[PDB]
Amino acid sequence: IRMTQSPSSLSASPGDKVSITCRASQHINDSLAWFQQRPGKAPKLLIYGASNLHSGVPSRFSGTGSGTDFTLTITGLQSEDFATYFCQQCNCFPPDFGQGTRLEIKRADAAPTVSIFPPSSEQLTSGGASVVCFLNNFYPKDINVKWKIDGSERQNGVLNSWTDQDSKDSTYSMSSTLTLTKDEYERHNSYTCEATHKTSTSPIVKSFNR
Amino acid sequence: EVQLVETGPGLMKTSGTLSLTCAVSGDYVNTNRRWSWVRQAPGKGLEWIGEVHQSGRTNYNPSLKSRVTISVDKSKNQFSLKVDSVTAADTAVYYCARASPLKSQRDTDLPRPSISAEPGTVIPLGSHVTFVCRGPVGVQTFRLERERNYLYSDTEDVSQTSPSESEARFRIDSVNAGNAGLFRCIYYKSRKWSEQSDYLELVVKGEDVTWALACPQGELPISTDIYYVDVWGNGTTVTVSSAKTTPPSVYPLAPSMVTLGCLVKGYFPEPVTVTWNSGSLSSGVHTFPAVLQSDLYTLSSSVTVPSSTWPSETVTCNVAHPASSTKVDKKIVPRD
Ligand SMILES: *[C@@H]1O[C@H](CO)[C@@H](O)[C@H](O)[C@H]1NC(C)=O
Repeated sequence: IRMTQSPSSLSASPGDKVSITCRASQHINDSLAWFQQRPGKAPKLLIYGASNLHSGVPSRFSGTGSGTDFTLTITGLQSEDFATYFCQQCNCFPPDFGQGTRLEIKRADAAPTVSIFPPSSEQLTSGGASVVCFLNNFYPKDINVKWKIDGSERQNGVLNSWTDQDSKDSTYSMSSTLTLTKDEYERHNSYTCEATHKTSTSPIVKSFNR
Repeated sequence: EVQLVETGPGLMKTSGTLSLTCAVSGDYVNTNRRWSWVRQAPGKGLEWIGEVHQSGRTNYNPSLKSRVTISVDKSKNQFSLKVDSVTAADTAVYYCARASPLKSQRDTDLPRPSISAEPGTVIPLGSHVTFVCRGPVGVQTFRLERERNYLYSDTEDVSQTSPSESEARFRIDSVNAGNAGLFRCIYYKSRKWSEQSDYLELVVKGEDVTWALACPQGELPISTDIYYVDVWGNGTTVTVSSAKTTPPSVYPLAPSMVTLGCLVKGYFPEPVTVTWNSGSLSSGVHTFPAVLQSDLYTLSSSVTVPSSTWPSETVTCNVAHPASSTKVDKKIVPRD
């Protein structure tokens, strides 16, 4: 039995009333549980039997539903409520989980701070050449990175990395690395890092020559 | 309070057999609970692995059942998990958990009884089955009853199992087609009869290739009670890799505010600890999650400082790798 949670991501601010949906592919009566998982931590039972609050969970958390459609309502959000939420069917074997809904802090939009770094003289004098680009402290999460060698797009040898929402300023960061040989890197001059994000029509371009 | 502690390795060689144990505190494993295992990949959601019942019975997620073994040791108050032929896909944080038949308190004097079947509800022809009727403490008589022929069976062989519950067992040594049907429990306590339990279907499967069947096909329940995970262990991270211990290569990253960094390339295994100016610089640092660069790890860590402090003052990144016992410092010098 497939459990489909929606949306995949929801943005709200403290004090807000929000609602998360969970749909079952078949009728499952009221046999649904809600779990909460904060970043870096183990899960926690919140609601069992669709609507029953587990002992010691705040009355802000309310669960509702029967058959195929199930809802989780959190009224008057607190900082500790920004977490991942999973629904689970417990009537049939296997008792499979939903894919989760991440509840994040809706802060003001912020453009990325783009930095480009050429290979170090220590990495080069060992046969390697990594060009690193940083796309830091931007909001919302959705960003696109692109590499250009002498004005030509490059996808091979590119490795990307994304941080979780910052626990202090609520932004997001990203690191992209284009790795090649000292021989390959020494054949070209222009190295560009291009960032496309909601806060601008034109992408942010950061380049270096040599 | 109830505690569950995971124990085992951090690293497991590819095509090996992973062995984990869960140590239970403030409870007994020999109780009406389903001792379970769940796993979470590095960036994925939760996957239900399997569970072990009081009867010793086991259930495993079909996705990977062949490679799975869940056992229980009552004497040591623990349960275990074994995983054969492990691949990179078996990389995760592994949790041991307790599943319980939670009840919203509606009744207290004569609460509605429960019916269960051991080993299950789909029994092969000629084989045995036992019904377990559960009720409060102090029951004098338990009754099992059949729907289609409305036959009943009474027993005073009642036994207390917990400070709140009591039970009776009804065995059918050899099942036949005429034994299949719907069964319930009702008990007599303090000059009164309880509300009847919910029905539980018992199927007797035929001895041929052609045999086939509100749950899916054969996925019939074995209890009227719904079990819910109410306690989780804090988890144990397991990494599946054929790689060798390798220390990192630390490379400096040189360009009102300025961003500098460090590239920490080709190490095994995670983690690595990155600080800036021995922790003195902390407010503007971003250390990125590691990516898998051909069975070795790579990460970057950025620092943001005012232009007045660099290059006039030295900025150094401190990289520690506990596994290889290496601790490196790299100064960020400017470029032209
Ligand atoms: C589990 O994690 C929590 C973090 O809130 C901690 O209090 C607890 O001591 C940890 N350890 C055990 C054995 O539960």
